[PDB]
Amino acid sequence: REIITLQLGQCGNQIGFEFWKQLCAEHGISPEGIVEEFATDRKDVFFYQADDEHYIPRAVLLDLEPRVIHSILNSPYAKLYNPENIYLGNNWASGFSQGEKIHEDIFDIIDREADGSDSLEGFVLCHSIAGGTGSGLGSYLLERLNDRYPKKLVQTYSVFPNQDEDVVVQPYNSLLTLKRLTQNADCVVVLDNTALNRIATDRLHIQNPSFSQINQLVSTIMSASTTTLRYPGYMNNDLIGLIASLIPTPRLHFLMTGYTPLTTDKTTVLDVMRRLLQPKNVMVSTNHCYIAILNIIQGEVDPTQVHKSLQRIRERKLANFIPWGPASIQVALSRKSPYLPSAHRVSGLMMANHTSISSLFERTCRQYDKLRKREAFLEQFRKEDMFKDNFDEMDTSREIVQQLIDEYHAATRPDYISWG
Amino acid sequence: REIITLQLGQCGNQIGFEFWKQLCAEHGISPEGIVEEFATDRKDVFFYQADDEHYIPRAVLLDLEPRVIHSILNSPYAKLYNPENIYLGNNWASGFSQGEKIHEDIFDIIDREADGSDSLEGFVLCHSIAGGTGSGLGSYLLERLNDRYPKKLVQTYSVFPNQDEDVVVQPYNSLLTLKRLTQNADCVVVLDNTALNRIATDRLHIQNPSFSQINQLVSTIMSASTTTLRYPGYMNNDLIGLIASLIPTPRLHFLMTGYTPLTTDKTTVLDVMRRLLQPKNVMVSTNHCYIAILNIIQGEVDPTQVHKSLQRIRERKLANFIPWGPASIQVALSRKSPYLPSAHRVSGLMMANHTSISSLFERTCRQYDKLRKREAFLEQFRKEDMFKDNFDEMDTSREIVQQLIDEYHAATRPDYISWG
Amino acid sequence: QSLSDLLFEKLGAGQTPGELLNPLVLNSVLSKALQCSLHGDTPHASNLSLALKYLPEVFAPNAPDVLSCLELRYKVDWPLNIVITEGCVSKYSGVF
Amino acid sequence: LVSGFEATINKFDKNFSAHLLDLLARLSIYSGMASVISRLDFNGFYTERLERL
Ligand SMILES: Nc1nc2c(ncn2[C@@H]2O[C@H](COP(=O)(O)OP(=O)(O)O)[C@@H](O)[C@H]2O)c(=O)[nH]1
Ligand SMILES: Nc1nc2c(ncn2[C@@H]2O[C@H](COP(=O)(O)OP(=O)(O)O)[C@@H](O)[C@H]2O)c(=O)[nH]1
Repeated sequence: REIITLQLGQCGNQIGFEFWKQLCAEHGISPEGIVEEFATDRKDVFFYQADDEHYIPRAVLLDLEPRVIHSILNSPYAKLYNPENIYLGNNWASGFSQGEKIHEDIFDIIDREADGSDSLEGFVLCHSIAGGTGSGLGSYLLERLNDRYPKKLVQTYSVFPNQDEDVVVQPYNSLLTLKRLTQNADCVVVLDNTALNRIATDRLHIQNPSFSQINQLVSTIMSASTTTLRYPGYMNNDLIGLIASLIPTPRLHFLMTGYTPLTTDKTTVLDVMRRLLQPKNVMVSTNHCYIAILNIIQGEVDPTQVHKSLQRIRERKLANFIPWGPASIQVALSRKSPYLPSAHRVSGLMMANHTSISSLFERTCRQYDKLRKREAFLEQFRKEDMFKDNFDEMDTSREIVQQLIDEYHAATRPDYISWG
Repeated sequence: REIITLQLGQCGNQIGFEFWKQLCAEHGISPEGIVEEFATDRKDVFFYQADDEHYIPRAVLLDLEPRVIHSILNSPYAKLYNPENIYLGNNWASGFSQGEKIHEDIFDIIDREADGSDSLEGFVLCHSIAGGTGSGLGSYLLERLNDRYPKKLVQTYSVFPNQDEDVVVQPYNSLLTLKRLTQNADCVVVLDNTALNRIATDRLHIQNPSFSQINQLVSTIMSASTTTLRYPGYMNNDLIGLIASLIPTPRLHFLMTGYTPLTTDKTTVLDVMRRLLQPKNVMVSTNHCYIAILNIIQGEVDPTQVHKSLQRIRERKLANFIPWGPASIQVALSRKSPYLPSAHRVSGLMMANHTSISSLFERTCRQYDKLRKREAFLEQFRKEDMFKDNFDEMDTSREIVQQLIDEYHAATRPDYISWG
Repeated sequence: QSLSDLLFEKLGAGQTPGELLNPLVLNSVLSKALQCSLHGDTPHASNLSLALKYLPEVFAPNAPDVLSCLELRYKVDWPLNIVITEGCVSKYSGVF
Repeated sequence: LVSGFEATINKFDKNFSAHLLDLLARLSIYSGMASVISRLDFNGFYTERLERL
């Protein structure tokens, strides 16, 4: 079934704008939305088919008090995305309240696309955590979607924000988002601003314009995570089959990301596989262990190398994991596209369930716990107090995320057979 | 037999003026009605033949309190339509009374053409519902025609008016027109001002001059609805032969429209069919379902593709009839004309009996019911009161249209075998 | 996934006494599967047939079709009839 | 019209249906060629009345 992407918030709208542009050039598409003449791939899932080959992405763009939003509209690709479905604070509470009054028109825009498609399998959100308007509005829309569309499976390309710690309420906003995400997301793929900023400092000298350049890094991961779905394959063609292996227990649905070519701008599989297990290529910042690992390689890979390669990574043990889940690394292979350059034709990515990401969740919980005692930034803005007089959703969120922090470490232990 | 079109009222006279002009260029005719030197079609039905190839269509132009009709006369096409048959309020009652005094001279103008033709099969009215002068005069002339030609059949290109709701008596005028139209019209083809205005906003930026541009949209549908008759074919070479499939029960004789390329300014048959069933291509604004669907395609269509196209549509189920009968999508095919542009080499239209149109009838019945209680606009004009002191034709109309509203929903039910 | 999918709903759902072996349903699903594959509609898609060999008395508990004899049959042209031997395509069926 | 017309119609309706189901059944036995039966009930009206044997 076709996938509908609910890109929301200024930050989320920036990475959806680029992700669709990335699949414009990668696929046989043009800024008008029509196919290029020069142009064997499965464009049905991601791109709606118009009568005159105007393959329009099924993007849902949500904006709130737009000013810099108009920049997406003044672009050569404005015609490419024309489902004609765009509808008009820095606080999590401020975003949640604004979403509630406009919920029905934004929800009808969801319906239109659902009716238009032959079918709808999942809602992929370009979510921004502690995103000012992006968070709060995104949590609320996350709660409505599961109730209305229980059958579908949701994913979140959460850009978890770590900038070395401006938002003084950033921990409070993030704390609330996770309680909803844990509760109302079937899957989440985690990314980190600092981890990518550190990569940007590593591969390039770019430091001050970190957000503009890092957009390309988030994009390469995003296009890559779905390339097996976008291009024809003998296995995991459906999104669901892919999702099951990466998330073995429902609560632990957060996925770590890595790219074998930190710089993609021959190499045998035995090599490309080993790079994913080096921490310099990872993009995320008591014993600790992965729960299950998966990898997808691109290009005309030599296959015999993989049997040697898979048995080879095994002797290397570069990846240390002994979870409750069996955790064999899974090997996938896909075709690099026939439009984009063949430089570094072989290039890989890995998506894995790792207990280390628990540490990133605890750090915002640490900032929040410190901030909660001080009550330095309760906002006490009338919106914040009137929306939350008890201020007990933050405590409800704190116990739910602490259960998550606890569950992760329970995964490390030998007995996750018992309740976690 | 030749078809005589009784275009009446300023709005109706505007769409007949254009429809005849549209078949002027489409057929081999100049603005003086002369056979074009540059020029395989059956012109006998729509165009009378003069000895010097003067193709004067059998148009009957009725002008009441003329203003627009003065402009039709100052046109290059004034010579093209010269049967020399044009004869001299905003209330339905005001129009009906004016028609009654001049009924015999307008009726002799009908006779002249009937005598002149080898034969006469149907009277096609460019009717305007709640058209001020156009309604009331049109209802009365609708009643006289059936009595005089009991064997003959009457069609109505009703431009049902929906402008988001100026006429304060618009619901009252429309209410009366339908009662006459339900019992005294063999067929009716429904169009909607708002539905077309929404299409105008969609395909173009035109908003303020909605009436002038929408005339072209009503015309393309009108020329197209007759192209199977105007050009010879294996099947559907008689009006009546075509009318039977579209109207299965006499009461439900209202037909919905659609055009696969609203932007007509290659495509396989499988594509042009699927595009049409989508609701953006439709031009009309409890379970609900079609009673029987039909489609006609004019372009470079492969013959064997169409029988495969029907199978593909059956699988897509984009629309399901689910009626009491064997109603099936019916594929029909015609020749696009030479001389005029062949853009959208393949381009289609659909005429269908749909229970959704009941909703549009109920909305004017809703405005009227609300208006009837208030009695805000009883007119009480002496014409209105003297013509209708009891004001019980409106109630007679209300029960007849309510029977129609009821019959439609009965069609949706599993038992229309029982009385509806 | 599709040819197997429609059949599975029916096989598990019921029609277990070879009511899923109606030549009509078998052909209907096959054409449906071929059309909906999206890899393509080709002169190559011709010679594709959905068929059965051993006849099931009834489908068993768990609807295993553990050896369900549904044989995909492929016709071969005269010259390549020599290149592709009947025994050879007999083997091809096994993986299916 | 209420009774005498209905009396003529019911016998013809049964006879036409009998001459119609026997025909579609005797056409269903044969193996484009089957596009005949698929098109005749494109909605699924009288999708199946009597399963033969
Ligand atoms: N990855 C990425 N993150 C961004 C970018 N711009 C802003 N952000 C993140 O967006 C978050 C704040 O959201 P904000 O821009 O305030 O949303 P707003 O309230 O709509 O302005 C911060 O956590 C930033 O890390 C960008 O270009 N790339
Ligand atoms: N489709 C279409 N409808 C029109 C146009 N002009 C007027 N109408 C319709 O005509 C109706 C009113 O008729 P009117 O023009 O008042 O007739 P008059 O009494 O002769 O002026 C309204 O319901 C309009 O929707 C036109 O150019 N196109």
